[PDB]
Amino acid sequence: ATYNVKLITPEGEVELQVPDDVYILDQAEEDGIDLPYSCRAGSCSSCAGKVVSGSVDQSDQSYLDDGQIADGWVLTCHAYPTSDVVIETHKEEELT
Amino acid sequence: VKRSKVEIIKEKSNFLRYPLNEELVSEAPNINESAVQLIKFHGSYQQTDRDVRGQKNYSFMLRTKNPCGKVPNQLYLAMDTLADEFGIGTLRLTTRQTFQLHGVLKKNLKTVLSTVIKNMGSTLGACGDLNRNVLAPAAPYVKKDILFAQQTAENIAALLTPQSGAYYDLWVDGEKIMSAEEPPEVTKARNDNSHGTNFPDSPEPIYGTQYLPRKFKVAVTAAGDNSVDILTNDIGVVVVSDDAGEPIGFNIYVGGGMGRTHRVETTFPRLADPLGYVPKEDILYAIKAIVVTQRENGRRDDRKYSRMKYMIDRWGIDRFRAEVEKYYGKKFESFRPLPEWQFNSYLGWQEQGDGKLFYGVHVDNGRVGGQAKKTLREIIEKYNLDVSITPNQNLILCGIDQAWREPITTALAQAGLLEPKDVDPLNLTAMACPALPLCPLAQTEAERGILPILKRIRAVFNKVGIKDSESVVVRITGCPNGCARPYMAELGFVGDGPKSYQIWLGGTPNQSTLAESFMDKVKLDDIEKVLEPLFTYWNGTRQEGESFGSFTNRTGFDKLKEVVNKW
Amino acid sequence: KRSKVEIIKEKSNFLRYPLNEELVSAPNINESAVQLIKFHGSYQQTDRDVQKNYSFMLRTKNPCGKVPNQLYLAMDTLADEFGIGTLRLTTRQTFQLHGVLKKNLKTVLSTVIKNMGSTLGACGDLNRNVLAPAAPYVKKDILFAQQTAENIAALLTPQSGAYYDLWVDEEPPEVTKARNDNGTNFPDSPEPIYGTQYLPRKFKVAVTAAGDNSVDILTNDIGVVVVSDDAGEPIGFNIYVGGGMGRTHRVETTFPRLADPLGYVPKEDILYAIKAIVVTQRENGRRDDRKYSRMKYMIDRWGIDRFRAEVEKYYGKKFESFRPLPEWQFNSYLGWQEQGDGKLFYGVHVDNGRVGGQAKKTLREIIEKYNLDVSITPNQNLILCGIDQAWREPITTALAQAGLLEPKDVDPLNLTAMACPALPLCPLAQTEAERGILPILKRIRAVFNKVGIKDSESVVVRITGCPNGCARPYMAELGFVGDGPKSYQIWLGGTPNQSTLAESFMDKVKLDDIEKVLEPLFTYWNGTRQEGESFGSFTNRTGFDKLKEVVNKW
Ligand code: SRM
Ligand code: SRM
Ligand code: SF4
Ligand code: SF4
Ligand code: FES
Ligand SMILES: [Cl-]
Ligand SMILES: [Cl-]
Ligand SMILES: [Mg+2]
Ligand SMILES: [Mg+2]
Repeated sequence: ATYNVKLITPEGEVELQVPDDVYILDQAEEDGIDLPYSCRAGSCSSCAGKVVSGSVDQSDQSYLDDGQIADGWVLTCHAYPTSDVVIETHKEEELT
Repeated sequence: VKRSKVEIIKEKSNFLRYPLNEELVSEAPNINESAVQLIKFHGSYQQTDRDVRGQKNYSFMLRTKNPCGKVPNQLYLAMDTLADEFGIGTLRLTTRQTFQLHGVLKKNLKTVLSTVIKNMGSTLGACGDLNRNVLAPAAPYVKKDILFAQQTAENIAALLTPQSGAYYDLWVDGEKIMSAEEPPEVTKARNDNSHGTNFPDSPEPIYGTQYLPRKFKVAVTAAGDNSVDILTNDIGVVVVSDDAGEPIGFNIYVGGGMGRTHRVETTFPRLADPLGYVPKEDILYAIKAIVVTQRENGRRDDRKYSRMKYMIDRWGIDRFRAEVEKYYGKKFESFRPLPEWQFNSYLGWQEQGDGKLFYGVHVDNGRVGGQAKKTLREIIEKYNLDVSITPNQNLILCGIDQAWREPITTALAQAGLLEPKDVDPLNLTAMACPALPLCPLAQTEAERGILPILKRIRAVFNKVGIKDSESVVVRITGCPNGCARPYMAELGFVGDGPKSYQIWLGGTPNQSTLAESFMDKVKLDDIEKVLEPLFTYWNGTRQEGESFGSFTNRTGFDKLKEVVNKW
Repeated sequence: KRSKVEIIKEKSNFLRYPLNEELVSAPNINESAVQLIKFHGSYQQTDRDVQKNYSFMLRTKNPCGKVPNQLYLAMDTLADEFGIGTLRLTTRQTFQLHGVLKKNLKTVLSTVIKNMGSTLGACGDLNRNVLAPAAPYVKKDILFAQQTAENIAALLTPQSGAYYDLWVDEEPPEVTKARNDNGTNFPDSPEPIYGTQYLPRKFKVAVTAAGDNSVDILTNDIGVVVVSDDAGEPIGFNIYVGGGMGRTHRVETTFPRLADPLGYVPKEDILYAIKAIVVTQRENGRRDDRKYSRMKYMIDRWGIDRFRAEVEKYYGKKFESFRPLPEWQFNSYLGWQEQGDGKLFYGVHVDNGRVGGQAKKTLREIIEKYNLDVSITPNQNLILCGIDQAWREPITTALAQAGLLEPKDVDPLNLTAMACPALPLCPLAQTEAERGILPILKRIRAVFNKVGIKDSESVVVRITGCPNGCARPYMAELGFVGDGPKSYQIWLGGTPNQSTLAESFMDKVKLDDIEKVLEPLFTYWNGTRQEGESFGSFTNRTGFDKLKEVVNKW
């Protein structure tokens, strides 16, 4: 399954076909979109995003607790899409 | 089109001053992104402590520049005091023969760096898009090709030192120095535009306003001595000598690097290629020519592909050599035959060759703290020793009078420091990077997890029936950047998840061979499931004295995976 | 310094061990066996759509593309019995049969061998299928090209009986004689020319008659061209050496290359000259890094003159000067044609050579009911040979009913297009080729219609899934060469003739963005081409610099 992943970035809205077994950041990269990251293994907040709609599987992450997950936060480096999903990126500083 | 954010930052900075200068003195505990990128060039890194879950706690790591790993007595004393006074109580010896000092608060940063500069030290260029610390043989041998390797490394460091004066302007308000005059041959080589290398009118004759596309790493050694892990560097320089031991020239390798990134197969570790030979008088000209070739041609669009290794992978060694030869102004000669590489730890009690001794202090992970630290400083201060850091994160106590051997040996043993004979051989050749809690790139533990792993390796050896004098090179990193050069290990663990490693095999005791990735996402808890069959099969079928590394390359991953899956 | 494959060949006892044991163990075989089984014409594959499901592809040897009736029938049945229900015609006039389970492999190969066929040397570090004009013309130079190709195939067939030992438990005397003469030989070995180590890599030869470039000659290690004589009587051969398509992304020391004119030899000399060329590659030519092993690199390094002098040592005399040849024309041999002896032949257009589901059934029914021999073309098509004039109508009727169309009813884009199999079974593929080409051709047709280009106009389109170049994309007017999961490098500058090397125009063009490149390119072609000028000739005359300006301005 490949899903439509909408990324709302400060430079503009970009649309990508991310397969279900590919991390969101890893496809962005393949398509030459510049997204933030550092650890790339789900244990920090550099790549943090907010799910506007649709859903992701991010069980591989370990930084965000559940209140934050319920609040729609997502770590783009360690998230596979599970539907067409719309994600605001570059949202780290909305925390730390 | 196509230039990275870091390029624009360098461009706007007026040779690495702005806006670092104003950010340094703002009230906040951190500094802005531009300043974060710039402060690297002055040898400091803003970090945050990832053990503290709820909130960014900022601090600054500081890294020194110590060509050959040489550390003057005055500097050791100052760094030792700074670590306790303004840091977290430790000094960290590195795989490039440097110190790092973690945990400095922004408000104390200028005090710390100034103290370094006033105490025969520097942090200039310890990070940034420039020449990193230049490696040389750490041992204070009086042997000619060793001394000449060391001098050459120093000259190269000086050649490739930033000239803008920005450093002194920020940290020391511009003063001083005192320091040695730089050797005139270095100045001459640096100046010298007879082949179009330079920006004649610039405060940076070699680096220009943009500096390099990325960090750049050089290692110098004498034929046979691979303590420096030469094949890993942008440039490897090897002193060649005649039959009598008199240096005549240098062989040169180009285009190594460890750095890669998981699931980006266009990134990879690479071994440097033999480039050719130059007469000794030519060295700085050849080196500058190599650096200028990277300066002009390395990728500045995407930093992942900026290292010289990619340019050489893409161009091939022959086209690269011809390009370097434009800036060198003449032809490289053919690369001369070299003896086989040998690793040397330089540990234990040894002779300099002039009547004085040296003692190589084994330090796990280069982490010098609590007591070991106190005792080392007492020895170094009492006997006024210069010291030297090794590329295996160890410390050499240099210039020891023979009369002092016993009291030093007593003081070290009392502090719980050990002679090589009392260390597990796995520890002696093991390395790990700092990783967590202060590395922002770490995906798991390295330094904080390696010692328990080594003991579990020892327990696998014992179970299998392998003798306790046997060993394998183990190197662990918390991510695939490869700071402990894991891709050269006989057994490399490379973090790929919060509690998992990618296992790499095929390095050799010599570091003459590139490992390959054997398995991904091996959970910390499962390590024995892989290692036991591997080492059983090594014990069962190795040839006499055959290393685990050579055994791996002879037997092949296909047969090793079969053995691991059957288990 | 020698590659892992050299050591494998060395330890194998002329390609038997450990293949022999592995064959009879698990659904797969070990790395050594994987390398060795190639020399016997089979490849272990896994299905990348799926989680390692192993199977074996097999590839035949058919000099000139000629296929006896008995073999066609056996292959057709084997495909359904033990394969995936398809036969794959290839760009070297060969069959491939995909999806065979290891436990059936010996049954399949044994059946091929017992049915006037062979897979020996279809892969491996040795002489690959020898190309020749596929059409069963009775014309002298065509027949002689065909005979010569067969002779060369036989000459360069492995002589160790390893093949027959594993799987099953005529030859013109000129060939045996040429093979046995001392350059060149290892007099005391089971392999007089190949030795224990075989070649440094695969080796590819194409033979043709002057003017006919169906075989894409310039692409081969050796290209052989029959020269005649005003009456049409063959007198000798022009030879080219050192072509190849294979390269790797971001490794600029790898590249495609056009074979150089080497010289001319009298007809009686041909097998000696060829063996001399092969031996030169055998002896020189890199065994350290496979990648720089093909003969093209040796010739690039040495230059053609030093290479010629070397070959002349093993030939025992001087090549004569390369004789002038006529221009080069591509010939598809499709449609209804005369053999020249009273009988007809019919060239069946097959998209990508993929013969399956009904087209397959109907082809077999025709071939079986009229007892036809057939021939495979280098454009992945099938020729029905030796047809009686009386059979033309029922054959035409049967083919049309099956959905197999005459050239006039096929989009001209399809008629010259090729794609490699790529995904799901190729382990090197980076993207689709065969499974993505047909929608691409339709999109190209829609760009042509939008721009106002007539539907009889066309361009050679060749697509591969990776840069190895199995559909010879680097000779295309329009080549797409996979460089990412959903992206292609676009190559331009090949000609309808295949006389010209394309160059890389753009990298990483996403599948979705193809029109963004093609529309301005073809608008400018329509707007400024000379009368009847092909897209290829137009590309070379106008130059990349102007074409990029036009693409960017759009
Ligand atoms: C301390 C030291 C490791 C050690 O245990 O001794 C080190 C530690 C870090 N390295 Fe390194 N690297 C150290 C030598 C290496 C080496 C080894 C060598 O140079 O022989 C390598 C592999 C060789 C190479 O450069 O490829 C290495 C490859 C990297 C990379 C990947 C480099 C690349 O070009 O891809 C990064 C990230 C980056 O800069 O992109 C990096 C970045 C880092 C950072 C600064 C993380 C960051 O960018 O913020 C490290 C801080 C950890 C901490 O909290 O202290 N470090 N780093 C290193 C000793 C260095 C010195 O200059 O004094
Ligand atoms: C076997 C493999 C992949 C592998 O190594 O396992 C492959 C390897 C390769 C490889 C990879 C390798 O073997 O190193 C290469 C690159 C070789 C090199 O020297 O760089 C390659 C260049 C070609 C080329 C370019 C000419 C040349 O060799 O440069 C040609 C064309 C030619 O010979 O005119 C070619 C002719 C086929 N090649 Fe090819 N080729 C494959 C298919 C084909 C066929 C079936 C393609 C087709 O659409 O018709 C080919 C038709 C030929 C035959 O029966 O012999 C293919 C299997 C795909 C599959 O799933 O079946 N391959 N194939
Ligand atoms: S290897 Fe990775 S985790 Fe370890 S110090 Fe370097 S960057 Fe950090
Ligand atoms: S060109 Fe590449 S993808 Fe296509 S069949 Fe050949 S190897 Fe596979
Ligand atoms: S970059 Fe650290 S969690 Fe994604
Ligand atoms: Cl570093
Ligand atoms: Cl092939
Ligand atoms: Mg150590
Ligand atoms: Mg076709």
